[PDB]
Amino acid sequence: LEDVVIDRNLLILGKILGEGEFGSVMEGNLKQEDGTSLKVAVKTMKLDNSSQREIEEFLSEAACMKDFSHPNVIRLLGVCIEMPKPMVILPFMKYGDLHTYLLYSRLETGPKHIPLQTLLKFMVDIALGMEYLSNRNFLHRDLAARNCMLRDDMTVCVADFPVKWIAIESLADRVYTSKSDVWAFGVTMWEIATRGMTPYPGVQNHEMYDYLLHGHRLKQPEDCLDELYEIMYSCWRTDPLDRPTFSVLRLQLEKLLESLPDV
Amino acid sequence: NKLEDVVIDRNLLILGKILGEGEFGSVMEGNLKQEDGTSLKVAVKTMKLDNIEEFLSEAACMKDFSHPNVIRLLGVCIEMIPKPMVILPFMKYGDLHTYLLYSRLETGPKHIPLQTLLKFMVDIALGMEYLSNRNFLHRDLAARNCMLRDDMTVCVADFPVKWIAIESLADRVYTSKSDVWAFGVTMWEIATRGMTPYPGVQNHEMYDYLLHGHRLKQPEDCLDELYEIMYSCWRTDPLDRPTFSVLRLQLEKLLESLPD
Ligand SMILES: CN(C)Cc1cccc(-c2c(-c3cnn(C)c3)oc3ncnc(Oc4ccc(NC(=O)c5cn(C)n(-c6ccc(F)cc6)c5=O)cc4)c23)c1
Ligand SMILES: CN(C)Cc1cccc(-c2c(-c3cnn(C)c3)oc3ncnc(Oc4ccc(NC(=O)c5cn(C)n(-c6ccc(F)cc6)c5=O)cc4)c23)c1
Repeated sequence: LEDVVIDRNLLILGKILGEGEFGSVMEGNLKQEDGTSLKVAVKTMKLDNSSQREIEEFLSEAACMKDFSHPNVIRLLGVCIEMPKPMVILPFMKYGDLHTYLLYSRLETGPKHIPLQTLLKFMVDIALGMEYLSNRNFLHRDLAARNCMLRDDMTVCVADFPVKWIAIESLADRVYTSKSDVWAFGVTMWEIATRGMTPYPGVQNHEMYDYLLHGHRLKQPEDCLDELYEIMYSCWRTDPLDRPTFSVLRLQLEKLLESLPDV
Repeated sequence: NKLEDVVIDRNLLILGKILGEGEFGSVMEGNLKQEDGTSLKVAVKTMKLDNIEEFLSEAACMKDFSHPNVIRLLGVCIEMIPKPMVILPFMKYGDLHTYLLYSRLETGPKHIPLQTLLKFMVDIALGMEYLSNRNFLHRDLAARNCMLRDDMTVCVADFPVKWIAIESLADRVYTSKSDVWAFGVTMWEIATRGMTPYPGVQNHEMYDYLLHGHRLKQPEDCLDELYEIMYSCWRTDPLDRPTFSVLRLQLEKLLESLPD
Protein backbone atom coordinates (compact mmCIF):
# COMPACT_ATOMS: atom_id res chain seq x y z
CA LEU A 1 0.00 0.00 0.00
CA GLU A 2 0.79 3.73 0.44
CA ASP A 3 1.35 4.36 -3.28
CA VAL A 4 -1.89 6.33 -2.83
CA VAL A 5 -0.65 8.46 0.09
CA ILE A 6 0.00 12.21 0.01
CA ASP A 7 1.98 13.93 2.76
CA ARG A 8 -0.45 15.86 4.95
CA ASN A 9 1.51 19.12 4.55
CA LEU A 10 0.46 19.11 0.87
CA LEU A 11 -3.24 19.50 1.83
CA ILE A 12 -5.06 22.65 2.97
CA LEU A 13 -8.51 21.83 4.34
CA GLY A 14 -11.19 24.48 3.87
CA LYS A 15 -14.90 24.50 4.67
CA ILE A 16 -17.19 21.50 5.02
CA LEU A 17 -19.24 20.82 1.89
CA GLY A 18 -21.44 18.40 3.85
CA GLU A 19 -21.38 16.52 7.15
CA GLY A 20 -22.61 12.97 7.66
CA GLU A 21 -22.39 10.58 10.60
CA PHE A 22 -19.47 8.32 9.64
CA GLY A 23 -17.76 11.02 7.58
CA SER A 24 -17.54 14.63 6.46
CA VAL A 25 -16.58 16.13 3.10
CA MET A 26 -14.61 19.38 2.94
CA GLU A 27 -13.20 21.49 0.16
CA GLY A 28 -9.44 21.73 -0.13
CA ASN A 29 -6.33 22.59 -2.09
CA LEU A 30 -3.77 19.92 -3.00
CA LYS A 31 -0.23 20.94 -3.89
CA GLN A 32 0.59 18.76 -6.88
CA GLU A 33 3.84 17.31 -8.19
CA ASP A 34 4.27 20.17 -10.68
CA GLY A 35 4.02 23.03 -8.18
CA THR A 36 0.42 23.96 -8.98
CA SER A 37 -2.42 23.64 -6.48
CA LEU A 38 -5.53 21.70 -7.51
CA LYS A 39 -8.97 22.24 -6.01
CA VAL A 40 -9.86 18.99 -4.26
CA ALA A 41 -12.66 17.51 -2.19
CA VAL A 42 -11.67 15.59 0.94
CA LYS A 43 -13.91 12.98 2.58
CA THR A 44 -12.85 12.32 6.16
CA MET A 45 -13.75 8.68 6.83
CA LYS A 46 -14.47 7.24 10.28
CA LEU A 47 -13.52 3.56 10.42
CA ASP A 48 -14.07 0.85 13.03
CA ASN A 49 -10.73 1.31 14.78
CA SER A 50 -11.38 -1.59 17.17
CA SER A 51 -9.98 -3.85 14.43
CA GLN A 52 -8.32 -3.34 11.05
CA ARG A 53 -10.96 -4.91 8.78
CA GLU A 54 -12.17 -1.39 7.95
CA ILE A 55 -8.72 0.22 7.71
CA GLU A 56 -7.15 -2.65 5.76
CA GLU A 57 -10.06 -2.75 3.33
CA PHE A 58 -9.93 1.06 3.25
CA LEU A 59 -6.38 1.35 1.91
CA SER A 60 -6.97 -1.72 -0.26
CA GLU A 61 -10.03 -0.30 -2.02
CA ALA A 62 -8.16 2.94 -2.70
CA ALA A 63 -5.21 0.75 -3.73
CA CYS A 64 -6.90 -0.40 -6.94
CA MET A 65 -9.14 2.68 -7.19
CA LYS A 66 -5.95 4.60 -7.99
CA ASP A 67 -5.34 2.27 -10.94
CA PHE A 68 -8.75 3.14 -12.39
CA SER A 69 -8.87 5.41 -15.43
CA HIS A 70 -12.23 6.35 -16.95
CA PRO A 71 -13.81 9.72 -17.82
CA ASN A 72 -17.10 8.55 -16.25
CA VAL A 73 -15.52 7.30 -13.01
CA ILE A 74 -14.32 9.90 -10.52
CA ARG A 75 -10.55 9.81 -10.03
CA LEU A 76 -8.98 8.97 -6.70
CA LEU A 77 -6.13 11.44 -6.28
CA GLY A 78 -4.85 9.88 -3.07
CA VAL A 79 -5.30 9.36 0.65
CA CYS A 80 -3.96 11.19 3.70
CA ILE A 81 -3.18 9.98 7.23
CA GLU A 82 -3.74 12.43 10.09
CA MET A 83 -3.08 11.52 13.72
CA PRO A 84 -5.82 8.57 13.60
CA LYS A 85 -8.10 9.50 10.69
CA PRO A 86 -8.01 8.66 6.97
CA MET A 87 -9.31 10.97 4.27
CA VAL A 88 -9.81 10.48 0.53
CA ILE A 89 -8.89 13.21 -1.95
CA LEU A 90 -10.87 13.62 -5.20
CA PRO A 91 -10.91 16.49 -7.72
CA PHE A 92 -13.35 19.21 -6.71
CA MET A 93 -16.29 19.65 -9.09
CA LYS A 94 -18.04 23.03 -8.83
CA TYR A 95 -21.15 21.55 -10.50
CA GLY A 96 -21.85 19.12 -7.63
CA ASP A 97 -24.04 16.05 -7.70
CA LEU A 98 -26.45 15.28 -10.52
CA HIS A 99 -29.49 14.94 -8.24
CA THR A 100 -29.19 18.50 -6.91
CA TYR A 101 -28.51 19.62 -10.49
CA LEU A 102 -31.76 18.08 -11.73
CA LEU A 103 -33.74 19.98 -9.09
CA TYR A 104 -31.96 23.25 -9.93
CA SER A 105 -32.99 22.93 -13.59
CA ARG A 106 -36.62 23.17 -12.43
CA LEU A 107 -35.93 26.77 -11.29
CA GLU A 108 -36.10 29.67 -13.75
CA THR A 109 -32.91 31.12 -12.23
CA GLY A 110 -31.18 27.72 -12.34
CA PRO A 111 -29.65 25.89 -15.31
CA LYS A 112 -31.77 25.78 -18.45
CA HIS A 113 -34.50 23.19 -18.89
CA ILE A 114 -32.60 19.97 -19.58
CA PRO A 115 -33.71 18.52 -22.94
CA LEU A 116 -34.51 14.83 -23.18
CA GLN A 117 -31.30 14.29 -25.17
CA THR A 118 -29.08 15.64 -22.38
CA LEU A 119 -30.96 13.47 -19.87
CA LEU A 120 -30.20 10.42 -22.02
CA LYS A 121 -26.55 11.48 -22.29
CA PHE A 122 -26.57 11.75 -18.49
CA MET A 123 -27.57 8.08 -18.31
CA VAL A 124 -25.20 7.01 -21.09
CA ASP A 125 -22.36 8.51 -19.03
CA ILE A 126 -23.34 6.66 -15.85
CA ALA A 127 -23.68 3.41 -17.81
CA LEU A 128 -20.22 3.91 -19.34
CA GLY A 129 -18.80 4.38 -15.85
CA MET A 130 -20.65 1.31 -14.60
CA GLU A 131 -19.67 -0.87 -17.57
CA TYR A 132 -16.02 -0.04 -16.85
CA LEU A 133 -16.56 -0.81 -13.16
CA SER A 134 -18.34 -4.13 -13.68
CA ASN A 135 -16.03 -5.37 -16.45
CA ARG A 136 -13.43 -5.19 -13.65
CA ASN A 137 -15.84 -6.96 -11.24
CA PHE A 138 -16.16 -3.86 -9.04
CA LEU A 139 -19.40 -3.60 -7.07
CA HIS A 140 -20.59 -0.07 -6.23
CA ARG A 141 -23.51 -0.84 -3.83
CA ASP A 142 -24.73 2.78 -3.50
CA LEU A 143 -25.73 3.73 -7.05
CA ALA A 144 -28.02 6.78 -6.98
CA ALA A 145 -28.24 10.18 -8.63
CA ARG A 146 -27.02 11.76 -5.39
CA ASN A 147 -23.75 9.84 -5.90
CA CYS A 148 -23.15 10.96 -9.51
CA MET A 149 -20.85 13.95 -9.95
CA LEU A 150 -20.89 16.55 -12.73
CA ARG A 151 -17.42 17.23 -14.12
CA ASP A 152 -16.66 20.70 -15.45
CA ASP A 153 -17.37 19.55 -19.03
CA MET A 154 -20.95 18.59 -17.96
CA THR A 155 -20.25 14.87 -18.34
CA VAL A 156 -21.20 12.59 -15.44
CA CYS A 157 -18.76 10.48 -13.43
CA VAL A 158 -19.82 7.72 -11.04
CA ALA A 159 -18.84 8.07 -7.38
CA ASP A 160 -19.59 6.52 -3.96
CA PHE A 161 -20.02 8.87 -1.01
CA PRO A 162 -31.40 3.83 0.54
CA VAL A 163 -33.95 0.99 0.59
CA LYS A 164 -35.68 2.41 -2.49
CA TRP A 165 -32.54 1.76 -4.57
CA ILE A 166 -31.90 -1.79 -3.28
CA ALA A 167 -32.80 -4.75 -5.49
CA ILE A 168 -35.56 -7.05 -4.21
CA GLU A 169 -33.10 -9.97 -4.11
CA SER A 170 -30.86 -7.89 -1.83
CA LEU A 171 -33.61 -6.89 0.61
CA ALA A 172 -34.69 -10.38 1.69
CA ASP A 173 -31.44 -12.24 1.06
CA ARG A 174 -28.32 -10.34 2.04
CA VAL A 175 -26.57 -10.45 -1.34
CA TYR A 176 -25.15 -8.02 -3.89
CA THR A 177 -24.10 -8.98 -7.41
CA SER A 178 -23.52 -6.75 -10.43
CA LYS A 179 -27.21 -7.25 -11.21
CA SER A 180 -27.98 -5.37 -7.99
CA ASP A 181 -26.06 -2.33 -9.24
CA VAL A 182 -28.06 -2.70 -12.46
CA TRP A 183 -31.24 -2.39 -10.39
CA ALA A 184 -30.05 0.83 -8.74
CA PHE A 185 -29.14 2.02 -12.24
CA GLY A 186 -32.79 1.61 -13.18
CA VAL A 187 -33.87 3.76 -10.24
CA THR A 188 -31.11 6.27 -11.04
CA MET A 189 -32.47 6.34 -14.60
CA TRP A 190 -35.94 6.97 -13.19
CA GLU A 191 -34.56 9.55 -10.75
CA ILE A 192 -33.12 11.33 -13.80
CA ALA A 193 -36.12 10.92 -16.11
CA THR A 194 -38.22 12.61 -13.39
CA ARG A 195 -35.63 15.39 -12.79
CA GLY A 196 -35.27 14.47 -9.13
CA MET A 197 -38.53 12.92 -7.92
CA THR A 198 -38.11 10.65 -4.93
CA PRO A 199 -38.57 7.02 -6.04
CA TYR A 200 -41.92 5.36 -5.37
CA PRO A 201 -44.18 8.33 -4.52
CA GLY A 202 -46.87 7.28 -2.07
CA VAL A 203 -44.96 4.15 -1.00
CA GLN A 204 -43.30 4.18 2.42
CA ASN A 205 -39.81 2.83 3.09
CA HIS A 206 -40.92 -0.05 5.35
CA GLU A 207 -43.40 -1.19 2.66
CA MET A 208 -40.78 -1.58 -0.08
CA TYR A 209 -40.29 -5.36 0.04
CA ASP A 210 -44.04 -6.03 0.11
CA TYR A 211 -44.52 -3.57 -2.76
CA LEU A 212 -41.73 -5.14 -4.82
CA LEU A 213 -42.52 -8.79 -4.05
CA HIS A 214 -46.15 -8.33 -5.12
CA GLY A 215 -44.62 -7.38 -8.48
CA HIS A 216 -44.96 -3.58 -8.52
CA ARG A 217 -42.29 -1.41 -10.13
CA LEU A 218 -41.40 2.24 -10.59
CA LYS A 219 -43.85 3.95 -12.92
CA GLN A 220 -43.45 5.44 -16.39
CA PRO A 221 -42.96 9.22 -16.01
CA GLU A 222 -45.41 11.58 -17.66
CA ASP A 223 -43.53 12.09 -20.94
CA CYS A 224 -40.87 9.38 -20.72
CA LEU A 225 -40.23 7.63 -24.02
CA ASP A 226 -41.65 4.12 -24.25
CA GLU A 227 -38.28 2.74 -25.37
CA LEU A 228 -36.54 4.50 -22.48
CA TYR A 229 -38.94 3.15 -19.85
CA GLU A 230 -38.64 -0.42 -21.14
CA ILE A 231 -34.86 -0.12 -20.79
CA MET A 232 -35.17 1.00 -17.16
CA TYR A 233 -37.86 -1.63 -16.51
CA SER A 234 -35.49 -4.39 -17.67
CA CYS A 235 -33.25 -3.25 -14.79
CA TRP A 236 -35.91 -4.39 -12.27
CA ARG A 237 -36.72 -7.91 -13.51
CA THR A 238 -37.45 -10.25 -10.59
CA ASP A 239 -34.50 -12.52 -11.39
CA PRO A 240 -30.99 -10.98 -11.40
CA LEU A 241 -29.80 -13.10 -14.33
CA ASP A 242 -32.71 -11.97 -16.50
CA ARG A 243 -31.50 -8.37 -16.19
CA PRO A 244 -29.15 -6.92 -18.82
CA THR A 245 -25.54 -6.09 -18.12
CA PHE A 246 -24.14 -2.56 -18.01
CA SER A 247 -22.40 -3.25 -21.33
CA VAL A 248 -25.76 -4.11 -22.91
CA LEU A 249 -27.61 -1.20 -21.29
CA ARG A 250 -24.90 1.27 -22.34
CA LEU A 251 -25.42 0.38 -26.01
CA GLN A 252 -29.21 0.38 -25.83
CA LEU A 253 -29.09 3.94 -24.49
CA GLU A 254 -26.45 4.97 -27.05
CA LYS A 255 -28.71 3.62 -29.80
CA LEU A 256 -31.80 5.33 -28.36
CA LEU A 257 -29.97 8.64 -27.94
CA GLU A 258 -28.72 8.68 -31.54
CA SER A 259 -32.26 7.94 -32.76
CA LEU A 260 -33.33 11.38 -31.45
CA PRO A 261 -32.43 14.68 -33.15
CA ASP A 262 -29.98 17.10 -31.56
CA VAL A 263 -30.61 19.29 -28.50
CA ASN B 1 -71.30 20.86 28.10
CA LYS B 2 -71.29 20.31 24.33
CA LEU B 3 -68.51 17.80 24.59
CA GLU B 4 -71.38 15.34 24.19
CA ASP B 5 -72.77 17.12 21.12
CA VAL B 6 -69.40 16.33 19.51
CA VAL B 7 -68.79 12.82 20.93
CA ILE B 8 -69.92 9.76 18.99
CA ASP B 9 -70.58 6.50 20.82
CA ARG B 10 -67.80 4.01 20.15
CA ASN B 11 -70.18 1.25 19.03
CA LEU B 12 -71.21 3.29 15.96
CA LEU B 13 -67.72 3.04 14.43
CA ILE B 14 -65.89 0.18 12.71
CA LEU B 15 -62.12 0.50 12.28
CA GLY B 16 -60.41 -0.72 9.13
CA LYS B 17 -56.87 -0.67 7.76
CA ILE B 18 -54.20 2.01 8.09
CA LEU B 19 -54.15 4.95 5.68
CA GLY B 20 -51.02 6.33 7.36
CA GLU B 21 -49.19 6.22 10.65
CA GLY B 22 -47.37 8.68 12.85
CA GLU B 23 -45.78 8.26 16.26
CA PHE B 24 -48.19 10.82 17.72
CA GLY B 25 -51.11 9.18 15.93
CA SER B 26 -52.26 6.85 13.18
CA VAL B 27 -55.11 7.22 10.69
CA MET B 28 -57.42 4.35 9.75
CA GLU B 29 -60.29 3.95 7.35
CA GLY B 30 -63.66 3.44 9.00
CA ASN B 31 -67.39 3.00 8.65
CA LEU B 32 -69.50 5.39 10.73
CA LYS B 33 -73.18 4.63 11.30
CA GLN B 34 -75.11 7.87 10.85
CA GLU B 35 -78.37 9.40 12.06
CA ASP B 36 -80.37 8.09 9.08
CA GLY B 37 -79.01 4.54 9.30
CA THR B 38 -76.68 4.96 6.33
CA SER B 39 -72.97 4.33 6.81
CA LEU B 40 -70.35 6.84 5.65
CA LYS B 41 -66.72 6.15 4.84
CA VAL B 42 -64.61 8.01 7.39
CA ALA B 43 -61.02 8.58 8.39
CA VAL B 44 -60.13 7.94 12.03
CA LYS B 45 -57.04 9.55 13.55
CA THR B 46 -56.17 8.16 16.97
CA MET B 47 -54.45 10.56 19.37
CA LYS B 48 -52.25 9.60 22.31
CA LEU B 49 -51.96 12.21 25.07
CA ASP B 50 -49.95 11.87 28.26
CA ASN B 51 -52.38 11.89 31.18
CA ILE B 52 -57.45 15.79 27.29
CA GLU B 53 -59.99 18.42 28.34
CA GLU B 54 -58.12 20.69 25.93
CA PHE B 55 -58.36 18.09 23.14
CA LEU B 56 -62.08 17.69 23.85
CA SER B 57 -62.50 21.46 23.44
CA GLU B 58 -60.58 21.71 20.15
CA ALA B 59 -62.99 19.26 18.50
CA ALA B 60 -65.77 21.36 20.04
CA CYS B 61 -64.92 24.60 18.25
CA MET B 62 -63.49 22.69 15.28
CA LYS B 63 -66.88 21.03 14.81
CA ASP B 64 -68.54 24.46 14.76
CA PHE B 65 -66.75 25.35 11.52
CA SER B 66 -68.44 24.95 8.18
CA HIS B 67 -66.40 25.87 5.13
CA PRO B 68 -66.34 23.73 1.97
CA ASN B 69 -62.57 24.38 1.83
CA VAL B 70 -62.03 23.22 5.42
CA ILE B 71 -62.14 19.57 6.39
CA ARG B 72 -65.10 18.84 8.63
CA LEU B 73 -65.28 17.20 12.04
CA LEU B 74 -67.92 14.48 12.27
CA GLY B 75 -67.34 13.58 15.90
CA VAL B 76 -65.03 12.14 18.53
CA CYS B 77 -64.79 8.71 20.13
CA ILE B 78 -63.22 7.80 23.47
CA GLU B 79 -62.27 4.13 23.79
CA MET B 80 -60.95 2.23 26.80
CA ILE B 81 -57.29 3.89 29.58
CA PRO B 82 -58.21 6.89 27.40
CA LYS B 83 -57.66 6.41 23.67
CA PRO B 84 -59.15 9.50 21.99
CA MET B 85 -59.87 9.34 18.27
CA VAL B 86 -60.95 11.97 15.72
CA ILE B 87 -63.43 11.12 12.95
CA LEU B 88 -63.40 12.95 9.61
CA PRO B 89 -64.91 12.02 6.23
CA PHE B 90 -62.82 9.73 4.06
CA MET B 91 -61.52 11.22 0.80
CA LYS B 92 -60.37 8.59 -1.70
CA TYR B 93 -58.20 11.08 -3.60
CA GLY B 94 -55.79 11.50 -0.67
CA ASP B 95 -53.48 14.41 0.07
CA LEU B 96 -52.56 17.11 -2.43
CA HIS B 97 -48.81 16.52 -2.12
CA THR B 98 -48.99 12.83 -3.04
CA TYR B 99 -51.52 13.68 -5.76
CA LEU B 100 -49.09 16.20 -7.28
CA LEU B 101 -46.41 13.50 -7.48
CA TYR B 102 -48.91 11.09 -9.06
CA SER B 103 -49.68 13.62 -11.82
CA ARG B 104 -46.07 13.30 -13.02
CA LEU B 105 -46.56 9.59 -13.85
CA GLU B 106 -48.20 8.13 -16.96
CA THR B 107 -50.50 5.84 -14.97
CA GLY B 108 -51.48 8.44 -12.39
CA PRO B 109 -53.85 11.37 -12.88
CA LYS B 110 -53.36 13.36 -16.08
CA HIS B 111 -50.94 16.28 -16.22
CA ILE B 112 -52.46 19.06 -14.10
CA PRO B 113 -52.96 22.23 -16.18
CA LEU B 114 -51.82 25.54 -14.69
CA GLN B 115 -55.44 26.65 -14.28
CA THR B 116 -56.25 23.60 -12.14
CA LEU B 117 -53.07 24.21 -10.12
CA LEU B 118 -54.32 27.77 -9.60
CA LYS B 119 -57.69 26.46 -8.40
CA PHE B 120 -55.87 24.28 -5.86
CA MET B 121 -54.27 27.46 -4.49
CA VAL B 122 -57.53 29.44 -4.59
CA ASP B 123 -59.25 26.65 -2.66
CA ILE B 124 -56.60 26.65 0.08
CA ALA B 125 -56.76 30.44 0.42
CA LEU B 126 -60.55 30.25 0.74
CA GLY B 127 -60.12 27.80 3.61
CA MET B 128 -57.40 29.88 5.25
CA GLU B 129 -59.44 33.09 4.91
CA TYR B 130 -62.34 31.40 6.72
CA LEU B 131 -60.02 30.05 9.42
CA SER B 132 -57.99 33.24 9.87
CA ASN B 133 -61.11 35.43 10.00
CA ARG B 134 -62.15 33.16 12.89
CA ASN B 135 -58.68 33.97 14.35
CA PHE B 136 -57.51 30.35 14.11
CA LEU B 137 -53.83 29.49 13.64
CA HIS B 138 -53.27 26.44 11.44
CA ARG B 139 -49.51 26.30 12.26
CA ASP B 140 -48.89 23.25 10.01
CA LEU B 141 -49.72 24.50 6.52
CA ALA B 142 -48.20 22.39 3.73
CA ALA B 143 -49.31 20.55 0.61
CA ARG B 144 -49.26 17.28 2.57
CA ASN B 145 -51.84 18.71 5.00
CA CYS B 146 -54.35 19.52 2.23
CA MET B 147 -56.96 16.93 1.28
CA LEU B 148 -58.68 16.34 -2.05
CA ARG B 149 -62.46 16.11 -1.72
CA ASP B 150 -64.19 13.72 -4.12
CA ASP B 151 -65.32 16.74 -6.18
CA MET B 152 -61.62 17.58 -6.77
CA THR B 153 -61.82 20.71 -4.65
CA VAL B 154 -59.16 21.15 -1.96
CA CYS B 155 -59.88 21.46 1.75
CA VAL B 156 -57.53 22.45 4.57
CA ALA B 157 -56.81 19.93 7.32
CA ASP B 158 -54.39 19.35 10.21
CA PHE B 159 -52.43 16.09 10.44
CA PRO B 160 -41.02 20.86 8.86
CA VAL B 161 -38.57 23.74 9.30
CA LYS B 162 -38.92 24.63 5.61
CA TRP B 163 -42.54 25.77 6.13
CA ILE B 164 -41.83 27.93 9.21
CA ALA B 165 -41.64 31.70 8.85
CA ILE B 166 -38.35 33.38 9.73
CA GLU B 167 -39.93 35.37 12.57
CA SER B 168 -41.30 32.10 13.95
CA LEU B 169 -37.88 30.42 13.71
CA ALA B 170 -36.21 33.08 15.88
CA ASP B 171 -38.93 33.26 18.55
CA ARG B 172 -41.80 30.87 19.20
CA VAL B 173 -44.06 33.69 17.98
CA TYR B 174 -46.72 32.58 15.50
CA THR B 175 -49.46 34.70 13.92
CA SER B 176 -51.74 34.42 10.90
CA LYS B 177 -48.92 36.13 8.97
CA SER B 178 -46.86 33.02 9.75
CA ASP B 179 -49.50 30.86 8.05
CA VAL B 180 -49.38 33.28 5.11
CA TRP B 181 -45.70 32.34 4.90
CA ALA B 182 -46.44 28.61 4.89
CA PHE B 183 -49.15 29.25 2.29
CA GLY B 184 -46.49 30.80 0.07
CA VAL B 185 -44.39 27.66 0.43
CA THR B 186 -47.50 25.56 -0.23
CA MET B 187 -48.12 27.63 -3.37
CA TRP B 188 -44.54 26.78 -4.37
CA GLU B 189 -45.01 23.06 -3.70
CA ILE B 190 -48.01 23.20 -6.05
CA ALA B 191 -46.21 25.24 -8.72
CA THR B 192 -43.39 22.67 -8.57
CA ARG B 193 -45.85 19.73 -8.48
CA GLY B 194 -44.38 18.32 -5.28
CA MET B 195 -40.72 19.37 -5.10
CA THR B 196 -39.19 19.68 -1.66
CA PRO B 197 -38.73 23.37 -0.71
CA TYR B 198 -35.21 24.80 -1.08
CA PRO B 199 -33.36 22.18 -3.17
CA GLY B 200 -29.71 21.91 -2.17
CA VAL B 201 -30.41 23.71 1.14
CA GLN B 202 -30.19 21.77 4.41
CA ASN B 203 -32.74 21.85 7.25
CA HIS B 204 -30.09 23.29 9.58
CA GLU B 205 -28.95 25.86 6.99
CA MET B 206 -32.44 27.36 6.81
CA TYR B 207 -32.53 30.13 9.43
CA ASP B 208 -29.15 31.39 8.20
CA TYR B 209 -30.29 31.00 4.59
CA LEU B 210 -33.48 32.96 5.31
CA LEU B 211 -31.78 35.62 7.45
CA HIS B 212 -29.51 36.61 4.54
CA GLY B 213 -32.50 37.55 2.38
CA HIS B 214 -32.83 34.45 0.21
CA ARG B 215 -36.22 33.03 -0.76
CA LEU B 216 -37.62 30.03 -2.59
CA LYS B 217 -36.73 30.50 -6.26
CA GLN B 218 -39.09 30.99 -9.18
CA PRO B 219 -40.19 27.70 -10.80
CA GLU B 220 -39.30 27.12 -14.43
CA ASP B 221 -42.62 27.62 -16.24
CA CYS B 222 -44.49 29.54 -13.54
CA LEU B 223 -46.07 32.89 -14.35
CA ASP B 224 -44.27 36.03 -13.17
CA GLU B 225 -47.44 37.28 -11.47
CA LEU B 226 -48.06 33.94 -9.75
CA TYR B 227 -44.54 34.17 -8.33
CA GLU B 228 -45.07 37.77 -7.22
CA ILE B 229 -48.06 36.61 -5.16
CA MET B 230 -46.18 33.78 -3.45
CA TYR B 231 -43.13 36.00 -2.89
CA SER B 232 -45.17 38.59 -0.96
CA CYS B 233 -45.95 35.77 1.49
CA TRP B 234 -42.23 35.59 2.34
CA ARG B 235 -41.59 39.26 3.18
CA THR B 236 -39.33 39.66 6.21
CA ASP B 237 -41.85 41.78 8.12
CA PRO B 238 -45.09 39.88 8.90
CA LEU B 239 -46.99 43.18 8.61
CA ASP B 240 -45.83 43.65 5.02
CA ARG B 241 -47.27 40.25 4.12
CA PRO B 242 -50.82 40.26 2.72
CA THR B 243 -53.79 38.58 4.34
CA PHE B 244 -55.45 35.37 3.24
CA SER B 245 -58.38 37.48 2.03
CA VAL B 246 -56.09 39.61 -0.16
CA LEU B 247 -54.20 36.56 -1.45
CA ARG B 248 -57.51 34.83 -2.20
CA LEU B 249 -58.61 37.68 -4.47
CA GLN B 250 -55.19 38.04 -6.13
CA LEU B 251 -55.27 34.38 -7.20
CA GLU B 252 -58.89 34.66 -8.37
CA LYS B 253 -57.99 37.50 -10.75
CA LEU B 254 -54.99 35.58 -12.13
CA LEU B 255 -57.21 32.55 -12.77
CA GLU B 256 -59.94 34.56 -14.49
CA SER B 257 -57.35 36.56 -16.44
CA LEU B 258 -56.07 33.32 -17.95
CA PRO B 259 -57.93 31.69 -20.85
CA ASP B 260 -59.95 28.56 -20.17
C1 LIG C 1 -25.13 16.73 -2.34
N1 LIG C 1 -24.45 17.97 -2.02
C2 LIG C 1 -25.44 19.02 -1.86
C3 LIG C 1 -23.77 17.79 -0.75
C4 LIG C 1 -22.31 17.37 -0.90
C5 LIG C 1 -21.76 16.60 0.11
C6 LIG C 1 -20.44 16.20 0.02
C7 LIG C 1 -19.68 16.59 -1.07
C8 LIG C 1 -20.21 17.35 -2.09
C9 LIG C 1 -19.28 17.75 -3.26
C10 LIG C 1 -19.25 18.96 -4.00
C11 LIG C 1 -20.14 20.20 -3.91
C12 LIG C 1 -20.82 20.77 -2.81
N2 LIG C 1 -21.45 21.83 -3.26
N3 LIG C 1 -21.21 22.00 -4.56
C13 LIG C 1 -21.73 23.08 -5.39
C14 LIG C 1 -20.43 21.05 -4.99
O1 LIG C 1 -18.30 18.90 -4.89
C15 LIG C 1 -17.62 17.74 -4.84
N4 LIG C 1 -16.57 17.31 -5.58
C16 LIG C 1 -16.04 16.12 -5.37
N5 LIG C 1 -16.52 15.31 -4.42
C17 LIG C 1 -17.55 15.68 -3.66
O2 LIG C 1 -18.06 14.82 -2.66
C18 LIG C 1 -17.53 13.52 -2.74
C19 LIG C 1 -16.79 13.05 -1.66
C20 LIG C 1 -16.26 11.77 -1.69
C21 LIG C 1 -16.48 10.96 -2.79
N6 LIG C 1 -15.89 9.62 -2.74
C22 LIG C 1 -15.89 8.62 -3.80
O3 LIG C 1 -16.40 8.78 -4.86
C23 LIG C 1 -15.18 7.31 -3.44
C24 LIG C 1 -15.07 6.13 -4.20
N7 LIG C 1 -14.37 5.28 -3.47
C25 LIG C 1 -14.01 3.93 -3.87
N8 LIG C 1 -14.05 5.85 -2.31
C26 LIG C 1 -13.28 5.17 -1.29
C27 LIG C 1 -13.95 4.48 -0.29
C28 LIG C 1 -13.23 3.81 0.68
C29 LIG C 1 -11.84 3.85 0.63
F1 LIG C 1 -11.12 3.21 1.57
C30 LIG C 1 -11.17 4.54 -0.36
C31 LIG C 1 -11.90 5.20 -1.33
C32 LIG C 1 -14.50 7.06 -2.24
O4 LIG C 1 -14.37 7.81 -1.33
C33 LIG C 1 -17.22 11.41 -3.87
C34 LIG C 1 -17.76 12.70 -3.84
C35 LIG C 1 -18.16 16.95 -3.84
C36 LIG C 1 -21.54 17.76 -2.00
C1 LIG D 1 -49.51 9.65 1.65
N1 LIG D 1 -50.73 9.39 2.40
C2 LIG D 1 -50.70 8.01 2.85
C3 LIG D 1 -50.81 10.30 3.54
C4 LIG D 1 -52.01 10.01 4.44
C5 LIG D 1 -51.79 9.63 5.75
C6 LIG D 1 -52.87 9.36 6.58
C7 LIG D 1 -54.16 9.47 6.10
C8 LIG D 1 -54.39 9.86 4.79
C9 LIG D 1 -55.83 9.98 4.29
C10 LIG D 1 -56.42 9.37 3.15
C11 LIG D 1 -55.73 8.44 2.14
C12 LIG D 1 -56.03 8.30 0.77
N2 LIG D 1 -55.21 7.41 0.27
N3 LIG D 1 -54.40 6.95 1.22
C13 LIG D 1 -53.36 5.95 1.01
C14 LIG D 1 -54.66 7.54 2.36
O1 LIG D 1 -57.67 9.73 3.08
C15 LIG D 1 -58.01 10.55 4.09
N4 LIG D 1 -59.20 11.15 4.39
C16 LIG D 1 -59.32 11.94 5.45
N5 LIG D 1 -58.29 12.17 6.27
C17 LIG D 1 -57.10 11.62 6.03
O2 LIG D 1 -56.01 11.85 6.88
C18 LIG D 1 -56.27 12.79 7.91
C19 LIG D 1 -56.43 12.36 9.22
C20 LIG D 1 -56.68 13.28 10.23
C21 LIG D 1 -56.77 14.63 9.95
N6 LIG D 1 -57.02 15.57 11.06
C22 LIG D 1 -57.58 16.92 10.93
O3 LIG D 1 -57.89 17.39 9.88
C23 LIG D 1 -57.76 17.74 12.21
C24 LIG D 1 -58.11 19.11 12.35
N7 LIG D 1 -58.15 19.37 13.65
C25 LIG D 1 -58.47 20.66 14.24
N8 LIG D 1 -57.85 18.27 14.33
C26 LIG D 1 -57.78 18.15 15.78
C27 LIG D 1 -56.57 18.37 16.42
C28 LIG D 1 -56.49 18.25 17.79
C29 LIG D 1 -57.62 17.90 18.52
F1 LIG D 1 -57.54 17.79 19.87
C30 LIG D 1 -58.83 17.67 17.88
C31 LIG D 1 -58.91 17.79 16.50
C32 LIG D 1 -57.61 17.27 13.53
O4 LIG D 1 -57.32 16.17 13.85
C33 LIG D 1 -56.59 15.07 8.64
C34 LIG D 1 -56.35 14.15 7.62
C35 LIG D 1 -56.92 10.77 4.91
C36 LIG D 1 -53.31 10.13 3.95
